[PDB]
Amino acid sequence: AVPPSLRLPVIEAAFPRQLHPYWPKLQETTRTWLLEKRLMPADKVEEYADGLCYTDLMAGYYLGAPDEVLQAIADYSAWSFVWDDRHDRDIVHGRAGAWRRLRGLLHTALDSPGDHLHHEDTLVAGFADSVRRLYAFLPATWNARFARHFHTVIEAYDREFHNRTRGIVPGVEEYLELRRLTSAHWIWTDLLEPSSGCELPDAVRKHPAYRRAALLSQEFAAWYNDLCSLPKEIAGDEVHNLGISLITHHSLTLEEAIGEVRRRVEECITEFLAVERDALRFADELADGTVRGKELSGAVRANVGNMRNWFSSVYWFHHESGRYMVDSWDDRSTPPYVNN
Ligand SMILES: CC[N+](CC)(CC)Cc1ccccc1
Ligand SMILES: [Mg+2]
Ligand SMILES: [Mg+2]
Ligand SMILES: [Mg+2]
Repeated sequence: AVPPSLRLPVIEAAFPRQLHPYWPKLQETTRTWLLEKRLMPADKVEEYADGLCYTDLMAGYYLGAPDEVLQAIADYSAWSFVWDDRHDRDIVHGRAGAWRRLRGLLHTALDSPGDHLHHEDTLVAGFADSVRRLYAFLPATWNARFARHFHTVIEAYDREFHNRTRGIVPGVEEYLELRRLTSAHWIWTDLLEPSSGCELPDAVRKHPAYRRAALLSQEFAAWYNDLCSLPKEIAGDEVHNLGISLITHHSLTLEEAIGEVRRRVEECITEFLAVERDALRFADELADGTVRGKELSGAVRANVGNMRNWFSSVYWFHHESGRYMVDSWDDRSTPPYVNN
């Protein structure tokens, strides 16, 4: 029963959830990976990992992915949550040097992951293992695009480190631009391609309908995270959230800000419904009778179908995951699943 302020009747009615058939094995295999890579302590893995629903989030998204592709995506996604937690803890504890060194290591590992599989920082080693596996599915040109995108993500996290240590809340437009990077919009968009087995040509993935559908799926995911994660973030002195920027820069009340974020999220849905018609028409057009055309058509159709699945997977994840259940914590500023 979704809280009334967070409920989206259009998602519930018109975006039925899907779940990949590999999910049961995925749940246990990513938990074992978090344990074996020492990304969380064993007692915290046992108590909290399944309840965090990280594998459920990806298995509701990349439908049709080969099992090995889904496994690498799920491990990387769980890694990305643990990295968000490390970044938060380094900010809270004023560990500017530790963050700077981790930032530099991630840039280097991203370009040479095999070299870093046994690094002394288990967070770097776990990153490198997941990225090396993601780099084994498609040509080097896709790997280079993933790396270009993630270098940009790392730098967006560095900007957040400086904003939070200096007390700065970004302006609304500044925030919206930063949030496309901190939520990793273009990484999730890149990962559609190994999931459907095809690196798309620039001419296809930059088609305006593919681009706009991809963008709106990610804006929904990030802004719905902002809507649902606002309480945990206020409690933890996090400043990065569309609602916080609106309160600060536009002088809205909390209630006014939550309503404006919710309206922005609802508009993403109905803008997506419009452009989805065009992106599926484009998938139809690619099927021109040729073998290549059929391949590209099926890949675009699968990817646009997963851009739609992201809406329902992200919506339910925020009500199922222990990650956001701040009311259940003894110390609302310190989630129990982080290493403090
Ligand atoms: C910290 C996790 N994330 C990606 C999973 C940062 C890249 C933001 C996010 C959280 C939840 C749903 C959508 C995005
Ligand atoms: Mg966070
Ligand atoms: Mg973050
Ligand atoms: Mg958030």
